[PDB]
Amino acid sequence: LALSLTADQMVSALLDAEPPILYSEYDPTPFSEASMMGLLTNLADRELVHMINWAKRVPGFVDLTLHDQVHLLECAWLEILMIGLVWRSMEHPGKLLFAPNLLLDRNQGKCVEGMVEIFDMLLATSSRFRMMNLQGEEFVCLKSIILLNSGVYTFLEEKDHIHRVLDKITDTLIHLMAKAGLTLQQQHQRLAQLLLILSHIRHMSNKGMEHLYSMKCKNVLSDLLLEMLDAHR
Amino acid sequence: SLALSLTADQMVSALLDAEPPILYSEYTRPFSEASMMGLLTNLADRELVHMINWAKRVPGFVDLTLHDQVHLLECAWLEILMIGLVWRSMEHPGKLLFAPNLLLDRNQGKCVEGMVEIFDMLLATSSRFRMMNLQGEEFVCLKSIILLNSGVYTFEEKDHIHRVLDKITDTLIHLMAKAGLTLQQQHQRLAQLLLILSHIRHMSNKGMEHLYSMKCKNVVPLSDLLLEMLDAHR
Amino acid sequence: KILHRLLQD
Amino acid sequence: HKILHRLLQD
Ligand SMILES: C[C@]12CC[C@@H]3c4ccc(O)cc4CC[C@H]3[C@@H]1C[C@H](Cc1ccccc1)[C@@H]2O
Repeated sequence: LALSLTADQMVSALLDAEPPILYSEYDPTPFSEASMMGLLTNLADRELVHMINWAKRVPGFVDLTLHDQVHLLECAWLEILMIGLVWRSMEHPGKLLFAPNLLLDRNQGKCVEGMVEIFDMLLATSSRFRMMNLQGEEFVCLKSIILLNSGVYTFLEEKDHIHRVLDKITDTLIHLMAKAGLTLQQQHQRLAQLLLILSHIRHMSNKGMEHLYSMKCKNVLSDLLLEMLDAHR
Repeated sequence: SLALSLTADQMVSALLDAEPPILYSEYTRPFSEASMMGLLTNLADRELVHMINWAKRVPGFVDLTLHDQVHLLECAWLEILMIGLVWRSMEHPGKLLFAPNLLLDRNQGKCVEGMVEIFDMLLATSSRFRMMNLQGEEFVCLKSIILLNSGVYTFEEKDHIHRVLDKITDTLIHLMAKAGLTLQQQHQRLAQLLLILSHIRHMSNKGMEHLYSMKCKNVVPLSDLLLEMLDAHR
Repeated sequence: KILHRLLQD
Repeated sequence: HKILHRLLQD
C-alpha cells in the first residue's frame, strides 16, 4: 500500500493528513502556574485526538497491527506535539506559539519550574528550523519519521515494513532537496542535519515526560493524557 | 580549523587512531546487586578518563573553547559509553560486553531493578547494528557525531560544530560509496544510522534517571568525576 | 485503554 | 571547579 507512493504523492498525502491548529482557553483578561499549565495540558489533550487520526493517515501506519500502532503512539506522542509546536513557532523568534491565542516567551514559561529549561530547548529547535528555513514538505516528513522510528526498536517482518516505509520517506526528503536545487553533497548534509534534530526532540520529550509525571503526583490532568504517561512509566 | 581541511580518508584514519582502548573489569563470584553496580560504575569511571582524551583527538574538538568542550562531554558522555558498549557487543548476540571479562545477558540485569529495561534496549541497538552490518569506520563517525551534536542546541561556535558535523556526514557517504552502495542506498543507510542516535539518546536519558535514583539510595559511592558528569544533567 | 479505542473506529 | 576541566587541559 504505502510502498506504492510517488515521491510527490507521498508529500501531498502527508500534507492532506495535517491536523488543525487548535485554540486554547487562554483569557488575556495574568495566569498562575496551575492555570497556565492547565491551558497547556488541556490543549495537548485535544491535540492528541487529532494526532491519533492523523497517524492513521500516515502511509504504512494502517498496515500495522493495532498492538504496534498503540506502541508507536505511546512512545512518540510528546515528540510529535513538540515538533509541531516548534514548527508553527518558526516565524515567532523567542516565542512559542502553543495556539494562535497563546504565544509565550521564556519569561512566562518561568511560571512553572524546570519549564524554563524545556522552553529554551524548544526555542532553540525553532530557531534552528528558521536558520535552516525548514519547508513544510520537509516538516511533514520528519513528523511521520518520528511516529514510525521512535518506537521501532522497542517493539519480525513488521519491523522491515516500518523500515521500508522509513526508507521511502528518506527518498522523499532527498527528492524534495534535489528539487530545491541542492547539490548531491548538499542533499546528504541537509538530510543529516534534519535527522540529528530528532535526537534533540527525543531529549526534550524525555525531559518533558519527567516534568509531566512529576505533576501527576504533584496533583494540580486528563484521562487520555494520564494514560499516555503510564506507558512511559 | 584544521578539521575542515581533511579528506574523507584522513578523517576516518584520524578517528580510528583516536579510538580508546577496551578496558577490563576489576574481576569474580556470582553477582549481588551492590557488587554488579560497583563493577559497572568502576568501569564507567575509568572509561571516562579515556573518553576525555579521545574527545580531544576528535578533529575540531580542540578548536572549541574549554567551556563548550565541558558542555558537550557533560551532555553526551553516557551516550558515548553506550554506543561503544553496543558496538563491542555486536558479535555477542543476546549479551552485553561491558568488558572482555564481563559479558552479561539480560537475565543478569535482574540483579538490579530497572536495569533489565535498559539492558533490552541496549541489546536491541546491538542487534540493529549487527543487522545493518555496521562497520568500524561508520561507528567512529557516529560516536563523534554524538559528541558534537548532543549538546549543540543548548549553548559562531555552533557554526564550526555544524561545519564539522557536515564534514563527518561527507565522510559517512564517502565510506558508503567506497563500499559500492548506489546513491539511493547511500542516503537510505545514512538515514538509518542517524535515526539510531535518537534511540541512543533515549537510552541515555533513562540511564541518567536510573543512575541518579540508585545514587540517592546510597549502595555504592560514586566517583566524584562520575558524580559531576551526573549532576550536570540536573 | 483509551488510545486503543480511539484507534479502533 | 570541575574535575572535567582539569582532565581536558591535561
Ligand atoms: C548499566 C547502566 C547503563 C550502561 C552504562 C555503561 C555503558 C557503557 C560502558 O562501557 C560502561 C557502563 C557502565 C555504567 C552503565 C550504567 C550504570 C547504570 C546502572 C546503575 C549502576 C549502579 C548504580 C545505579 C545505576 C545504567 O543502567
